[PDB]
Amino acid sequence: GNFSEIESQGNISLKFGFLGLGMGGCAIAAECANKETQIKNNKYPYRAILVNTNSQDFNKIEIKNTGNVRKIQLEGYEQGAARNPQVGEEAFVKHETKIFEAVKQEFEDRDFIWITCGLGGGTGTGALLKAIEMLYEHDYNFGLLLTLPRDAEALKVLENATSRIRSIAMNQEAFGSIVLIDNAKLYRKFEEENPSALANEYTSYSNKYIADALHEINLVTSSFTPFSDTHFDASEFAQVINTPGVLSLAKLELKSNQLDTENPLGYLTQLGNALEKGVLYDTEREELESAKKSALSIVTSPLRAGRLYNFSFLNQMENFLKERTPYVDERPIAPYVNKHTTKKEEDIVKFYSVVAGLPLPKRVSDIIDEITRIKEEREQAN
Ligand SMILES: Nc1nc2c(ncn2[C@@H]2O[C@H](COP(=O)(O)OP(=O)(O)O)[C@@H](O)[C@H]2O)c(=O)[nH]1
Repeated sequence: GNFSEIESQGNISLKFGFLGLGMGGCAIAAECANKETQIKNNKYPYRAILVNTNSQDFNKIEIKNTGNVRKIQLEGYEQGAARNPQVGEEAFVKHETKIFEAVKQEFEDRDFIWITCGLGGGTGTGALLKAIEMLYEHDYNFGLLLTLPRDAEALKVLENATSRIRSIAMNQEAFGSIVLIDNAKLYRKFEEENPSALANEYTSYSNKYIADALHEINLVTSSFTPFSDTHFDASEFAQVINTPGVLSLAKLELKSNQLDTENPLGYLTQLGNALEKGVLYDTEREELESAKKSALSIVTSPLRAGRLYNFSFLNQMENFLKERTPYVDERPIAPYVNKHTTKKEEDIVKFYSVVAGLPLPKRVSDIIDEITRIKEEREQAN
C-alpha cells in the first residue's frame, strides 16, 4: 500500500483529526497519525489525541510524528482486564477538562474528527458516549471510527460492543458518519491474504490497513483530474462524511482487457461484489438499498481514459450505482484521469466508492445472537 508516487503530484481533501479512545482506539488513530506522505509540505497531514488509561501498552505505543500527537493519561483508572464501560465513563468525565483543553488546541484546523474507538472494551467503550457529547456541545465535525470485536473475545466483551452500537445507532443524527470496522472480517482476510503469516503481525496489518483505507479515499478525491463536470472532489467528499449513519468504502482494481463495455455483466458483477465486500466490513445489497448518498470515482491512465470513458460506460455505471442505491440523493459518477501514471499500471482501471447513511451491518446482528446463544445455554445447563 505505497502512495509515494501519487501523493507527490497529489493532495488530501480533508485534514482529519483522530481522537483515540482506549488501547485499540489509540492504536488506530496513532497509526493514522504516524503517516508520512510525499504531499506538498506536510509529511504528517494527520494529527491525533491519544486518550487512554495509563497502561504498559499505551506507555509503549510508538509515535513517529512529534507534535502532531499528544497522549492523555487518566490516573486511578488502570482498569485492565476488568473491562467495565461505566468506569471508562467516569474516567473521561473526571478529566473532561484536561482533555478538551488538548482538543481545543491540537485540532485548531481539522476539517473532520474521527473518534477512533475499539468497541467491546471498557475504557474507550465507556467514554465513547461522553466523547461524542464533548465534540457535539463544542460544535465540531466529527465521525465515528469504531471496530466490531470478534467472537473469541468472549461474552462480556461482545456485550459491551452491543451496548454502545445501540446507543450510537439511535443518536447517529447528532453527528457525522460511522466508519465501522469488522475485526472479524479483516482477521479472516489476513488469513487468506497471508496464510503463512503469524498471529503477531495481525494488529499491525489491520491498523496499517485501516489507516491506508481511510487515507486512500481522502487522497483520491483530490489528487486526480476530472474527465468531465461530474465531480467527487473534496467538497463533495466532505458531504458523504458528515451524513449520519454507517459508511462503507469499496475498492476494485481491474485491467483494461478485463473491463468490457459490450459485456458489462462480467466486470459489473465484480464491482457489485467488491461493493458488497466492503474494505472494512461486509454489507449486503439490502442494506445498500437504504443509502442516502453514493459516489463512484474511476481512475486510469490518460490513454485508456478517452477510450474507456465513452458514452456507454458512463451510463452503465450510472445504472450500476442506480440499482444499488435507488434512493441516493445524487449519484455522482465522477471519472478522473491520472497523467503521472506508471506504464506498468497503464492498463489498470481503479474504482473508488463511498456509500453513507447506511443502517447497521449484519455483523452487529450476529454479535447479538452469539450473546444470546451463551446466555440461553448458560441456563439450559441449570
Ligand atoms: N483493529 C484493531 N482492533 C483492536 C486493537 N486493540 C484492540 N482492538 C479491539 O478493540 C476491542 C477492545 O480492546 P481495547 O481497545 O484494548 O480495550 P480498551 O482499552 O478498554 O478500550 C478488542 O475486543 C479488539 O477487538 C488494535 O490494535 N487494532
